[PDB]
Order: sequence, then C-alpha cells, then structure tokens
Amino acid sequence: WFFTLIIISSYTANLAAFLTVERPIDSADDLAKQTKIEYGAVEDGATMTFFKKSKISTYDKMWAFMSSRRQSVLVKSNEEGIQRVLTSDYAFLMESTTIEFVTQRNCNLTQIGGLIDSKGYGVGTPMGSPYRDKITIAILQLQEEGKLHMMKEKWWRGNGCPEQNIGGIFIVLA
Amino acid sequence: NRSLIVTTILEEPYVLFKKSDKPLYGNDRFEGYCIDLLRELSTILGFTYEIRLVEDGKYGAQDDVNGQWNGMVRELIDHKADLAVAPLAITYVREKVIDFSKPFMTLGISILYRKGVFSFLNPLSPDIWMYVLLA
Amino acid sequence: VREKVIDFSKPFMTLGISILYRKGVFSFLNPLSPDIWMYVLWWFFTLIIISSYTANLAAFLTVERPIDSADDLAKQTKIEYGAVEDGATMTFFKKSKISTYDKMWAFMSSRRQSVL
Amino acid sequence: DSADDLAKQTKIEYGAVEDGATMTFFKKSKISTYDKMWAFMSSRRQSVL
Ligand SMILES: N[C@@H](CCC(=O)O)C(=O)O
Ligand SMILES: N[C@@H](CCC(=O)O)C(=O)O
Ligand SMILES: N[C@@H](CCC(=O)O)C(=O)O
Repeated sequence: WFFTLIIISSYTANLAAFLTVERPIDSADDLAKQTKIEYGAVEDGATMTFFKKSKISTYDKMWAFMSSRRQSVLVKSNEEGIQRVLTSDYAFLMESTTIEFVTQRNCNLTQIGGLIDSKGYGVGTPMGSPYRDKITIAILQLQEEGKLHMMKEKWWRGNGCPEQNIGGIFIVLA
Repeated sequence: NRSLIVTTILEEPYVLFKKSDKPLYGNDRFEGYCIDLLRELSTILGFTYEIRLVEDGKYGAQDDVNGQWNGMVRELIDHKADLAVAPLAITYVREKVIDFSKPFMTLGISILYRKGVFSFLNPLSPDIWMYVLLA
Repeated sequence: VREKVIDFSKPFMTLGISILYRKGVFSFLNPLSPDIWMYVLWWFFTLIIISSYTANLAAFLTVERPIDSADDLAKQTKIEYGAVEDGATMTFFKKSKISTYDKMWAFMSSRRQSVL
Repeated sequence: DSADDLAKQTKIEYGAVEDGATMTFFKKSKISTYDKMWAFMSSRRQSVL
C-alpha cells in the first residue's frame, strides 16, 4: 500500500509539471531578439531598404542580422523567400498584399503580427513625366468606379485556407 | 503615336506569364492584376504600350558606395522606360529620384512564417508500468 | 528641449508624469471538461482521472492566466500604453536613456498609430 | 545547443583567448546574442579570458 501510494503520488506530481509548463512568434520584436529562426527579405527592394535605413532599434537590430547573413537570408524573389519558409526555419519579411495571396494558397503559412509600416504601390515614371498626374487621375477614377476592387477580387481569388488523454483510460476500462 | 515602354517584373498575382500550349508573343505573354491595370490605363488615357521585363530582375535600390540605382527605378531614371507598372512601392528614397502616381493599392511590411495516447504512457515510464506489474 | 528654443516664465504649477489606468463556479468545470464529466458518468480508471484532475488543477493554481509601476508595464505587452502625440510626455520617452523608459518608447513608437 | 543558450544564462561561464580574433569578434559585434556575450566576458575578463 505504501508502495502504490508513492507511485500514484509520483504520477500525479509529474503529470502536474507537464500541465503547469503547458500553461509563439507574434511580432518582429520576437524575431529580433533571437537567431535560431532566421529571417530576411528580397534583395534590392523596398523592404530591405526599410530595414537598411531604419533608426528604430528593433529594425536596426534586424538589419544587422540580415546584413551579416545576407548571402543566405536575402533572396532574389518572393518566390525564393516562400520556398525558404516552407523548407527551413525562416520567417520572410514581405509586403502584406502578397502575404494575403500566399496564405490563401499555402494553408500551413500565416502572417505574424501586423503591419510594420504603411505604403502604397504606384505607377513609376521618370521624374517630370506628364504621365504621372494623368495616371493618378485614372487610378482615382478606377477606384471610385469599383474597378480596382473587382481586379483585386479577381487576382485575389483565394477561397481557401481558414482564417484525448482521458479517453485512453476509458478504452482500457471497457 | 509612339507606344510607351512599360517596365515590369514577374511577381504573382501582379504580373505572370500566361500558361498556354501555343507560344505567345509580345504583350500577349502576360497576365495579372498589374496587366489588367495597365490595360485599363491605356484605354482611359489612349496610349499603346510594349511590356518589357526589367533586365536585372530587380525592383530598385541605390548602391551605398557608388550611388547608382538598379532595377526598374534605374530604368526610369535613365529614360529607358516610360512607365513602371508593377507592385512598385512608393518610398521616400525613390520619390526623390523618380515620380509615382498616387497609389493603386495600400499595404505594409509584415512577416510570413509557419503556423496521442502516448501522452499517458510518458508520465509513468513504460519501464515503471512493467515493474509495478511484476511486483 | 523647449527651453533651448523658447523662453518660459518660472512655473505656476509643479507636476510629473504618471500612469492613469483602471482600478465563477466555471473555474471548476474547466479543469475537467464538460465532455469528460459526461463520459465518466474501474478503480484504476477513477484513480487516473482524479489524479489528472488534481495535477491539472495545480497547473491552474500555478500559472493562473497588480500593475504597480512603469516597470511592470514595460515588461509586458498585453496591456497597451501611450501618451499624447507631440507633447512633453511623449518627448520624455522618446529622449530617455533609462532602460525602462527606452523600452516603453520602443513599444509606443511601434504601435504609435494606435497608442499615441 | 548554441551561443544563444549560453548567452541567456550565467551559471556556465564562457570566454576566449585574450587579444585574439575571437575576443575581437565579440568585442566588435552588434548582433544581440554576441554583444550580450561580450558584456559578460568583459565583466568577468580576469577569470574568463
Ligand atoms: N514591392 C517591393 C519589392 C518586394 C519587397 O521589397 O518586399 C518594391 O517595390 O521594392
Ligand atoms: N502638458 C504637455 C501635454 C500633455 C502631455 O504631454 O502629457 C505639454 O506641455 O506638452
Ligand atoms: N587564431 C586567433 C587566436 C585564437 C582565437 O582568437 O580563438 C587569432 O588569429 O587571433
């Protein structure tokens, strides 16, 4: 009796530690403070340049990491970055629009945290081009008429990806 | 009038090569959101155009030691393209050297990453379940 | 920073920055799931269950998922915090070299559109 | 398993050859793990270098 008393006490105590401990990347800060999970960005794009120029401590620390490890963690395309997330312990700094497309099609992937910054995509022109203001007005017309939203839905069609123990003792009973 | 030269870059779902069995030529090779945008702009503004992939495969950044740009941004600086129609971010450093329309889409940088009855046999080791039965 | 660019009278009021904040039998039905209470409704079987309930309840009493200072806010992110944009309190945090306050500034700056 | 695991603790001491390249790597590094390690090694230098 004293023997079984100790055992059942041990089982209970031990089972508690596994439940106590049972009770996680959520932000850039979480990446910046570690190195086991590598991270990076598209070389020679805007995301890279944001980190390269930033004076914000979290982002400056991330740039120092990406610069150090750049032959491995800076990639030449979003496609390459995605393949690194899928095939290694790697988080990819990517624009949110593109993340929305990727996560609707790769259901094992997700966006971590929110937006780090805010920017737009625009049609580029040489400095001084007369087309710049004409394209602005055309874009505003397309937005207001609903055509840009229709185009996003079209190219953004990803109707996919969502956004015990005690039992074992029952079977041995029956 | 002269067709405008439009620089772009492959990036799904903005700009892609169309799938087909017959070979495709010229502008007919491409599809995507930015291709549909370009088609709409061309109809509203009354221009024709020729799509060309940026030869270096880059969006564009400035070299820190020699100060030269690359990518689509450099194509515009050098007047080798009339327009860049692509998911091209409007940024401080770029707006000092090229011009941009107001945005057709808004976004931000974020992070892409990943998301047993044997939990009953673990607490008390298999070796222990055995001995407790032998005893 | 302001006295370097404008000129102030001596004070009419003295003050400092501080923090403004706010001041179930179902915790018994949680440890052992409603689904489990059902199925449970033989000695070795009940032994395991009561042991599980005890162990699990202990976990609950340990973690159990009190703010007294800026240090307590700085160490966490569940409770957000901020300040008036473009005022003296914001600028105090923005300029501070003191570890607690520099950590708070990093948080406020990150989340500025929501917390300033 | 890693430098990160050493950096996060102080029970196990760590160090390097004084006035060599490894020491200088830590002394110069901006990478958080390695800068934390340098602070430890510098503090405890008479014993760990
Ligand atoms: N859209 C970016 C490239 C992708 C990125 O930097 O995340 C650019 O205009 O440079
Ligand atoms: N009284 C402050 C504004 C309020 C604050 O910063 O808390 C000032 O002079 O800027
Ligand atoms: N080989 C090193 C010395 C040994 C070390 O620093 O680990 C040097 O050239 O400084």
